[PDB]
Amino acid sequence: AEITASLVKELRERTGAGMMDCKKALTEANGDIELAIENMRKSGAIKAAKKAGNVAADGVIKTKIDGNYGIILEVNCQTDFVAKDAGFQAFADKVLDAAVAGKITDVEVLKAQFEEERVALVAKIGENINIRRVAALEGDVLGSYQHGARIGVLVAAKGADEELVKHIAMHVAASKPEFIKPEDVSAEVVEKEYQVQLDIAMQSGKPKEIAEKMVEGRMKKFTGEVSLTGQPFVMEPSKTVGQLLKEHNAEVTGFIRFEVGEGIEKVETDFAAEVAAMSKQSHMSFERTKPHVNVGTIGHVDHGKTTLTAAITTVLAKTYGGNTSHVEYDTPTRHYAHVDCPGHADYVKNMITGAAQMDGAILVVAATDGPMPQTREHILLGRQVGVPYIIVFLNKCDMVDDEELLELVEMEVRELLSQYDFPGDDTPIVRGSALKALEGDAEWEAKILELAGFLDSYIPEPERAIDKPFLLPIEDVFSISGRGTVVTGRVERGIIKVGEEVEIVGIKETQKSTCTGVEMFRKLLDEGRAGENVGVLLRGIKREEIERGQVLAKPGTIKPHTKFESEVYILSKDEGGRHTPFFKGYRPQFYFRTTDVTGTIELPEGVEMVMPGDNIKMVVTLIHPIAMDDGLRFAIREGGRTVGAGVVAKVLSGASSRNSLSAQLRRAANTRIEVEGNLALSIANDLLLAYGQSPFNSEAECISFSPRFDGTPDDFRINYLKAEIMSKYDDFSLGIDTEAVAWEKFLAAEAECALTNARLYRPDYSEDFNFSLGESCIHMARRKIAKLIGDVPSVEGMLRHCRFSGGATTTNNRSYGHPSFKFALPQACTPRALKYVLALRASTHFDIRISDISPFNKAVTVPKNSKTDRCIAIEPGWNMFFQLGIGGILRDRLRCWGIDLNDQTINQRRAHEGSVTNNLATVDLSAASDSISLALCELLLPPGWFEVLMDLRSPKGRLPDGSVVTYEKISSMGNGYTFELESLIFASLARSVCEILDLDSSEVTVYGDDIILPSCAVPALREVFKYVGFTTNTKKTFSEGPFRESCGKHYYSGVDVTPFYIRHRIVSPADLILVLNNLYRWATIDGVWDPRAHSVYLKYRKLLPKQLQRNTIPDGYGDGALVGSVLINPFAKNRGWIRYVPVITDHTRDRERAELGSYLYDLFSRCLSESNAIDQLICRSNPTKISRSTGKFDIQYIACSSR
RNA sequence: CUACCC
RNA sequence: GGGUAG
Ligand SMILES: Nc1nc2c(ncn2[C@@H]2O[C@H](COP(=O)(O)OP(=O)(O)OP(=O)(O)O)[C@@H](O)[C@H]2O)c(=O)[nH]1
Ligand SMILES: [Ca+2]
Ligand SMILES: [Ca+2]
Repeated sequence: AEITASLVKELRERTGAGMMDCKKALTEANGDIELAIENMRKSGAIKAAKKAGNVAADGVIKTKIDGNYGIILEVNCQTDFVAKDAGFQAFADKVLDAAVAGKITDVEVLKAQFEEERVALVAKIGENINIRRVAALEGDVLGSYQHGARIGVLVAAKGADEELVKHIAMHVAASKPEFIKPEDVSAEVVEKEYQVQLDIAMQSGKPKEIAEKMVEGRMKKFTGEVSLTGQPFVMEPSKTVGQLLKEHNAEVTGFIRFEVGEGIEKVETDFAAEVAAMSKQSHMSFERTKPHVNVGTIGHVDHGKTTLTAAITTVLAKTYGGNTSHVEYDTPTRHYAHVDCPGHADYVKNMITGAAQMDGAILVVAATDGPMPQTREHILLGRQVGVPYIIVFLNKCDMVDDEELLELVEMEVRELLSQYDFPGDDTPIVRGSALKALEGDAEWEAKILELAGFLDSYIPEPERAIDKPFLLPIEDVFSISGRGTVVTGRVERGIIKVGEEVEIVGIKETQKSTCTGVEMFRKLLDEGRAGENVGVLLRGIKREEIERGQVLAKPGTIKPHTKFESEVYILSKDEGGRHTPFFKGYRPQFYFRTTDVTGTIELPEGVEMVMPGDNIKMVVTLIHPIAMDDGLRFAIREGGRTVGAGVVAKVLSGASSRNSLSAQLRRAANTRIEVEGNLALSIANDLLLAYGQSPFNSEAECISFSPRFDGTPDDFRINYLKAEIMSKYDDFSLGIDTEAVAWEKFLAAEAECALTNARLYRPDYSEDFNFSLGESCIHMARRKIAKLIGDVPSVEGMLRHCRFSGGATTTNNRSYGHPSFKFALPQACTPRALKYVLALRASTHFDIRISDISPFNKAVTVPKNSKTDRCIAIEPGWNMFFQLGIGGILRDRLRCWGIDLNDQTINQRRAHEGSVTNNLATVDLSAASDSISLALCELLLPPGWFEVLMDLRSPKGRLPDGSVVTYEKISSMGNGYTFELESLIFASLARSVCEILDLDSSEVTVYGDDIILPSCAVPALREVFKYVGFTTNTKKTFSEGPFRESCGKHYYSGVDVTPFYIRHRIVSPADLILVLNNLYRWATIDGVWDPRAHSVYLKYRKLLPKQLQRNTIPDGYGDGALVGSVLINPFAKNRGWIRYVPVITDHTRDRERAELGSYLYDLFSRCLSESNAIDQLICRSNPTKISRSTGKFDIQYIACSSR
C-alpha cells in the first residue's frame, strides 16, 4: 500500500491506462491528476515503441467514397477482438474520414498526423496498433464492396452503376486479380517465365514451335488467369468479366484491393508446443470413467494466458498426476482438456467444425492493468459462441501492493460480465500469480489450486452420453423372415433395452414401434448401450416405411423439423471446399446423421456473398424434415464432397436443367459409332505420323515393336507409347492367337515349380565344401521373416482381418460376388480349412453355411495381353475369407519393413529417383505369384504360419479342361493372401541380398512382384531368384538404363513416360470418350496441348456426336465426358449456386438383395469396425444395393469445379 | 458398377 | 485377387 486505491479510478476512467501503471505514475506525481497523466502521455510512447517486436497480423480495412473519389485503408492491430471493438473502430474510422477530406495518398502523412493519438490507445490496450497502407482511386463511376472487415476493394468503371461496380468489386474481392488485362504486363515479367519454361520444355527435345507454342499458350493462360479480362465473372462463371464488360455497355479503368496481413507473413505459433517449453524450465527447479471437460483460456496477449496454462500443468503435476494444440491434464475427480482462444474467427472455426467445443472458458486478466478495452469482445465471444460457464483468474497480483485496489478491479470485471448476461455477481474470481507458481511459491501455488478448485465445482459434470435420452441413427433396414424389420447403426446416445417403446422419426409421420429385440454379431444381447454397434428388431412395421437418416429414439425426445437457424464454416479453397463463393440462392445437400438432404438457405440481413474459409450465421430450410435438436453437427456436401460444416443454433417455426437435354444425350450416348476398320490402329497410326515416327504397316507390328533406349526424352516418350499403346488390344483380327497360350505357360509355372520343389530338397551338395548364395539368403531370409511375422498368426490379428469380399467364389460368380451373397449363399470350405469355419460358427449365433467340402479351386482365364491371357483361380469362398484375413495380418505387419501396399506411391516415386539416380533398379519376375514353390514357402515361413497357409490354400484345381491338378505353387493368383505373401517373400530376399552385400535393407521396397532395390544387388538377387525357382523378367527389370518403371508409372531421366493402352475394341461413344481422354492427359500440361497431339485429338474428336464434343469436364471426374474446360459446357447448368454437369453412366436395372446376407454383412462390418478439416467422422458407411449392367448408357448428373 | 495398376 | 481414385 502507498497512496489510496480510491481515485486511482479517477486516472483510469479519465485515461484508460493500467491500474498499477496509474498508481505508479501517481507515486511519482505527488498525488496530482494532470501531471500524473502527463507522465502517462510521455511514458506512453515508450511502451508504444515497445511495440515493434509484436507483429500486427490482424486489423481491419475501411473504405470511403464521395461523388466519384474513393479511398481504402489498412489500419491494423495484432488481434481480431481488438479490430471488432468500439475503440479500434473509432480510431480507424476517424483515420479513414481523414483521407476523405484530404486526399492523403502518402501514408507517412497520416501515419504521423495521429502518432500522438496512436499512442493513446496502445497505452490503453497493449498491441502494436499501426497503420499499414493506404491508397485511393479517382474516376467516372467507382464502386466499393466491403467483405465485412477482412477484405476491401475499390474499383472504378465507366457505363456502370451499383447494379455493377458492386457486383464486379465482389468478383475482385472474390477472384483476386493483380492486373486488369492480359496486356497489362511488363515484357520483362513476361520474358521471365518465357525463358524459365523454354528450357524446362526444350530440355525434353521438343522443337522450336512446340516449346515456343506450348509455352506461349501456357503463358497466355497465366496472363489470362490474373487477367480481370480473362476471368470468369464470379456471379456468372460462364462469361468472363472482360467479356461481361464488353457485352455490357461499359469499361472499367482501375481497382484497388486490400486484404489484411498480406506479406505480414510471420511464423505459426502452436500453443501446446510452447507451453511444454514454458514448463520445461520450471520442471528443473483404475478411475478412467472420469468425465471430460473442454475448457478454454481467453484474454489479452500480454496478460500471459500462456504463463497460466503452464502453472495449471506443473502445479497439477506437483500435486495429483498427469485435437492437438491442447493440453491433457487431470484432477482427482475430473479430467480436463485445455485450449487457447486467440482468434474470434478462428474459435468459431473450432466450435462449428467441432475441433474443440467449450464446456467452460477461463477469463485471464492481468491485475496490474485490469480489464483491457478489448476484453468486452473476449466476454462477447463467450456470449456469442454460447459458452456455458466462465471462471476469471487475475494474473500477476504481486504487482499490486494494495488489496483495496484489487477489490476495485473485480468491480471492473464483475460489471463487464453482467453487461453480457453472465453471473457477474456470483462468478468465481481467483487472485494470484502463475509466475510465482511456476517457481515453487506454494503460498501462490494455492491459487491455481483455488482455480482448479472451481473447474471441479463451478463447471457442471457433462451429461455422459449413456445418460442422454436414447437415440440411434437409422443406417440401414432389413426385412428378415423370422425377425420382421431390423435396423442397424451405432447408437448415438442412451440405452435401448428389449421391449421399450421407440419412435421411428425421420421423413414420414414420426411412426412408433417396439424393440422386439437387439443383437450384435456374436452376442444377441438385450440392452443396447450408447457407443455400441447394433441391430434392433422392430415389429408391426415393414421395411418400406423406414428410410435412412431416420433416427430411432425414445418417444417425444426429439421432434422432426425442416426449418432452423445455424452457423456454418465454409471450407476454404486450400481446405477442400469450393474455390468459388456463392450468393443468395445456395442449394446444397445437408449431410446430417447418415443421409444427405438438399435444401435452400437464407442470408442474414446485409450479407450477399460468402467465400471459402468463412464463418457465417444462416437460416436453413431443407426439402423434407429430419429429427433434430440444438447441438447437431451437420456437414454440407456439394455433389458428394464436403465444403462446409455447421451446427444448428435455433430450430425454427417450420415451413434449372433441361430434361430434354439429358434425354438428347442419353440418345447419343447409345450411339454406336461406325468406322471403316480398326479405329484404334488408325488413331495410333495417325498419331505416330503426328510425331514424325514411322507407323504400323501391319497389325502384327503393334506388339513386336521394341523401342530404343537412347535419344531425348521426347524421342523416347512417343517411341515408347508406340510399343505400348496397342499391347492390350484383344480384338486383333488375324491375331492367330489365343488364351491357350495362357494355359501353356501356367503349365511351366508348375512344371518348373516342380523342378524346384524337388531339387530344393537336398542342400547337402555331396559333402560340406560348396556354399551357395541362394541357400544363404534363404537362411537369412528365414530368420528375418520370423522377427517380422510371429511363430503363428495371432487370432486377435486373424479375426479382425478376415472378410468376405469382392466377386467370384467357387460357389458364386461375378453376378453373385458382393459380400451379402456370401452370407446368404453357403460357401465352399476345404478339408483342412474346415476347423476355422467351425470356429466362426461357435463365434456367433448366426448361420454359417458350408456347402460342398472339397480341396478344389476353379482355374479359369481372364484377358491380359494380345499375345496371352491370365490364368487366375477362383478360391472356395470360405478359404478366401480366411486367406483375406491372413492376407491382412501379413500386410499390416509387412509395414515395418517400410512396405505399404495400400500406397503404391512410395514404390513409383522411387521409380522416379531410379530413372535419374541410377542406383535404384526396378525388377519384374516372369510368373511371379505362380512360381512360388510349396517347397520354398516351407523353408521360409515359420512352421506355425506354414500350417495356416497349407490349411487355407487350395491344394488341387480343376480346369475348364475337366482335368484336375494338384498345386506345386503354394498359391495362385486370385488366392486371398497370395499378393501379400509374394511381397513378403520377395522383400525378405531382397533384404537378405542387402545385408549380404553391406547394403541398407531399408532401401528395398516391394509391391507384389514390383520390387525395387539398390542396383548393385541385382545380379545377386538375380542369382538368388535363379535358385529359389523364380525367373527374372529381363524385359521389365531395369538397372543400368536411363529408364525405370514401377507400379504403373514409367520414367526416363526423371521424366514421366507412362503410356496409356487401347484395350478393347472402340465402339460406343463411351469408348471414344475414354481414349480421347487418356490421350488428353498423356499430352497435356494444365489444359495446354502438345500441338502435334492436339491434331489427332481434334480429328478423332469429330467422330463423336455433335453434342458429345462440347460436353467437357475437369479431369479427375471420370470419363462420362471429354475432359476440357467446364466453364464452356453448354449443358452445364447453374443449380443452387453450384454447377452441375451431365456425364455418361452405365445403365443399371436394379436387383434383389439378400436381406439375410446383407444384414449378416452389415453387422459383420460392425464387428470389423469395433475391432480396429477435422470432420469426415460425420460421414458413415453405405447400405447394400445390387444392380445389373444392362448395356444401355444412362446420363447421370454430378457436381463440378473450375480448377 | 466405370478408369489406373501389380 | 490386391491398391488407387470413381
Ligand atoms: N491374385 C492375383 N494377382 C494379380 C492379378 N493380376 C496381377 N496380380 C499381381 O501382380 C503381380 C505382377 O503382375 P504382372 O507383373 O502383371 O504378372 P506376373 O504373373 O507376375 O508376370 P509377367 O506379366 O509374365 O511378367 C503378380 O505377382 C500378382 O500377384 C490377378 O488377377 N490376381
Ligand atoms: Ca511380373
Ligand atoms: Ca511389375
